[PDB]
Amino acid sequence: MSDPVELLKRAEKKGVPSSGFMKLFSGSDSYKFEEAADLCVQAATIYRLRKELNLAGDSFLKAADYQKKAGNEDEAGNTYVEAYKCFKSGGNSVNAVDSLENAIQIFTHRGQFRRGANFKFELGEILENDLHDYAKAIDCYELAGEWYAQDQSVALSNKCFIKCADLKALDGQYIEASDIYSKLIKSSMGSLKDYFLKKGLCQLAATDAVAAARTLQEGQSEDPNFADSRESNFLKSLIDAVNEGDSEQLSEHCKEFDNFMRLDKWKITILNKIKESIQQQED
Amino acid sequence: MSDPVELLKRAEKKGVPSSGFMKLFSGSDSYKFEEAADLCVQAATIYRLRKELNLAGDSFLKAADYQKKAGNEAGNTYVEAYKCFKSGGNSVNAVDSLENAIQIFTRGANFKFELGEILENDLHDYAKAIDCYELAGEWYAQDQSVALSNKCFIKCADLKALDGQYIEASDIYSKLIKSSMGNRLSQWSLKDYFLKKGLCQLAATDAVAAARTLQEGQSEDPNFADSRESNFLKSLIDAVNEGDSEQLSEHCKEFDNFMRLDKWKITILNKIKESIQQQEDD
Amino acid sequence: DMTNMDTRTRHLKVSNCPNNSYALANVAAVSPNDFPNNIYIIIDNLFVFTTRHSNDIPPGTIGFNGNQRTWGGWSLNQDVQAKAFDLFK
Amino acid sequence: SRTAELQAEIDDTVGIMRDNINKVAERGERLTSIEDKADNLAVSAQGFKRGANRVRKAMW
Repeated sequence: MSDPVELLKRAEKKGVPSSGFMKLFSGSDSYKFEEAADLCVQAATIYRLRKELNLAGDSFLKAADYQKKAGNEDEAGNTYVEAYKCFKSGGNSVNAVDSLENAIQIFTHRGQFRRGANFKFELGEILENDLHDYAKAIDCYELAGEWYAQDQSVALSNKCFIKCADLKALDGQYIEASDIYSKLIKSSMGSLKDYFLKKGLCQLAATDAVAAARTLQEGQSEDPNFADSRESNFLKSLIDAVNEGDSEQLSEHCKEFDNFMRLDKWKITILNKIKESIQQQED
Repeated sequence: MSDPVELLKRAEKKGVPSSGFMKLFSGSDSYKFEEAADLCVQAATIYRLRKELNLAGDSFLKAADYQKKAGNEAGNTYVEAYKCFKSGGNSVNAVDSLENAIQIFTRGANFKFELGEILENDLHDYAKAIDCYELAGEWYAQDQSVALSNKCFIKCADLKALDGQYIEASDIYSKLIKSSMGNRLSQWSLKDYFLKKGLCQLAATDAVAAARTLQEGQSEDPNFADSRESNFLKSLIDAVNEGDSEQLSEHCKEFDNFMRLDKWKITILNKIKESIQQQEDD
Repeated sequence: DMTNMDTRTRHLKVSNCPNNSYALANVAAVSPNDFPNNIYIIIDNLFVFTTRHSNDIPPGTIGFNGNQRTWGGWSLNQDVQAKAFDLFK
Repeated sequence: SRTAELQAEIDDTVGIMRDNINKVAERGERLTSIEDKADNLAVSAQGFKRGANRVRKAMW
C-alpha cells in the first residue's frame, strides 16, 4: 500500500495554483486540484484502514478543500461528510462539528436544505451530547425543524422542535419552549397528550398559572384523548397547587404522578424550578 | 450575493426571442431561454433565502415559463412555485402552479390531490376540490394503487354528500365498498362505508336503498353485521320509516355516547331531520 | 402628610420582593422617582399599601411578596395600576 | 382467558411493529442513499446533454 504521507505530500505539491508567467501556458487549475483531492482521498482511505481516524478526517478535509477550489462543490460536501464521519468515530467532536458546518453550507447553497437539515440535526446532537453547547444545539434544532417544515416533513420538524423546546425549557427560556410546544400541538392535531402537559409545565415555570390553566382547558376541549388522560389531571393538580401556593401539595402530586408514570429529567428540572419559585415567593 | 432584481432583469433581457434578420444568424433560442431560466432560478433561490416566498414563487414561475419555451423542468419549477406559494400563504398562485405542473406531468394525481386539498381548505372551492379528488382517484385506479384511489374517493364522496349530491356520494361509497371487499386491512373502513352510504341514501329520502345497503352489508361482511354501525343504520332506517324525528335524535345521541359523531354525519342527519320536518310541512 | 401628592396613575410590573426584610415590613418598596415616602397608595382601586423608598427597585416597577400576590391572584411580571390613595376622604 | 389471549395478541403485534420499525430505519437510510445518487444522476445527465450539444455544434 502507498504511503499516505507521500500521497499527501504529492497532493500538496500538485495543489499549488499556477502563478505568474506559468499561468499563461498552464491550463485550468481545476485538474490539479482534482488530482490532489484524489491523492488525499487515497491517503485518507489508507489511514482509515489503519484506524487512524483523525488523520483520515484531516485528509478528507484537505481533499474537500481542494474539491472546493476545483469547483466540485457536491464532491466537497460528500468529503466533508466523510471528514465529520471519521472525526465522530475518532472522538474528535470539534473537527466533526467543523466538517458538518462546511457540508451544511455546501448543501444549503445547492438547494439541498434536506441534507442541510439532517446534518444540522446531527450537529445539534453533537453539540448537546459531546460539547454541551446547548445554545448552538437549540439553534441547530430550530433551523433543522424550520427547513424540514419548508419540505412539508411534519414529523422530523416535530422531532427537531421537540429537541429545541426541551433544550430551551432546560435553558431558562420557558416562554419560547411553550410557543414551540404550541406549534407542535398545532402540527400534531388530528405526543399531544405530553405536549399539552409540557407546555403547561413551561408556562408554570414562568409563573404564568393563568396560561397553564388556559392550555389545560384548550387541551381538554380540543383533544378528547387529553381530557381523560392522567397528564391532564396532573397538570390541573399542579395548577391548583401553584394557585394555593402549597409546595408540599405539589410534591405529593409529583410523587403520585411518578408512581404510575415515571417522570423524566426534563420534568424534574421544570418542577424543581417551580418549587424554587415557590420558595422565592416565600421570600 | 447577487441582486435578485438584477438577475431577473438579465433573464428578461436574455428571454427575448430572436426576431427578423437576426433570426437568420442566431442559433436556437432554446439556449437563451435556458440561461434566463437559470438566472431566474438563482434570483428566486436568493428570495427564498430571504423568506420572500411570494417573489421566489413568481421567479420560479418565470423560470418555468422560460423552460417551457426551451422545450424542457418547467413542471418541477412549477412544483417549487407551488411549494413556496403555499408556504407564503398565496393559495391562488399555488393552485395555478399546481395546475401547470399537473398538465405538464399528464404525479398529476398527487398534485391534483394536493390541489383539491388546497381548494377545500384554503379557498373553499368545494366543487373544484370534488373534481380534483375524483380525477386523482381515477388516475390512481388506473395505476392499480387501490389505497390512494380509495382515499381520494373518500374525500370526493365526503365533499359530494356535504354538497347536496347524496346519490353520487353513495355511488362512490359503493365503489369504495367493492374495492375494499376482501382486504383485511380496510375492514373498519368498510364498516363505516356501509353506514355512510346508507346515511347518504337516507339524506336523499331513499329509505329502501338504505335498507338494501344495510342488508347487503350484513350478508356480505360478517364484521359489519355485528357492528354498532349496522344497528345504528337499522335504527335510523326504522325511525325514518315511522317518521319519528325524536326517535332518530335519541338514536343519534345513543350512537354518540359510545362512538363520537363527526361533522359529516352531523350534517347528513341534520338534513335528514329537516327532511322529516319538510314531510311534516307536507 | 398626605395633603399634596401626585395622584397620576402608573402601570407597574409585579416582581419578586427584593429580600425577606422588605416582605416582612409589608410595605410597597418604590423608587424615590416613583412616589413620595411614607404615603398610602392604592392599586387596582382595591389593594392599599404604604410606600417606602428603595434604591434597589428601578422606577416604574412595584415589588410584592407572595402573600400580596396570593391575595390579588397575581403572577410574576404582571402589570398592575397604581394611584395615590386617601382613606380619609 | 379472553383477556390473556388479548394480551398475547397485543404482544405479538408489538413484536411485529418493532421489527417493521427496524426495517423502516433501513428504508430511511436507503432513501437518503438513493436521493444522493439521484442528485448525482441529474447533474451527470445535464452535463451529458450539454456535452452532446457542444459536440453537435462542433460537427456542424
